[PDB]
Amino acid sequence: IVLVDNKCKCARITSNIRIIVPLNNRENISDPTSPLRTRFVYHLSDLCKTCYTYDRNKCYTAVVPLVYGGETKMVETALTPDACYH
Amino acid sequence: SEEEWNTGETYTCVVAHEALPNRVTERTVDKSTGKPTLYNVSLVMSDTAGTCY
Amino acid sequence: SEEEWNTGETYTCVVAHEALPNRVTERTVDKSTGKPTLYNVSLVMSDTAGTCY
Repeated sequence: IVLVDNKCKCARITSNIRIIVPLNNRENISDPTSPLRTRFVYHLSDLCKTCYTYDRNKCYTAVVPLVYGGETKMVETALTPDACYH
Repeated sequence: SEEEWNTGETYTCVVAHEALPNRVTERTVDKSTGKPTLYNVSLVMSDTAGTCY
Repeated sequence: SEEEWNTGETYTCVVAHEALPNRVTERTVDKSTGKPTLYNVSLVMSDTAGTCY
């Protein structure tokens, strides 16, 4: 019965049409250092073939620099460590 | 029969053509496919969810 | 100063703790994400019904 259950945009169409549109998220998902894209588009045709949310099973990541005593070093950090693994 | 169409009964059409990559294509239709008059659209704003709420 | 944050600078805070699995984590916030005084949502739902529903 559930025609489409895209978790990228949380669009579920039971044939009901449910779409959650979280406001807090940066334009670019690759890094947080990007404008805040408030616009949201939900093309049903395209969706039935640039994500906004994050899947529960998906654990994104981005590389960031760190400097303590020596030289700047790049280390990976997960945007949702709870999903990855008080 | 009209009733049989009402239930859908997994009606499908198979078309075979040489031009097709596999020479087999299946299609199906149902009441939902044509034009659902109702639209129980529910756009949840969800100020803050981040993930699938 | 009251110029970078007012400009909209996206600041980020990183921290490394032993107990953390990845041993490193971070958060971030900019002027807008810092308690948005007002939203500007302009979502558009093109082709509300077609093919899919």
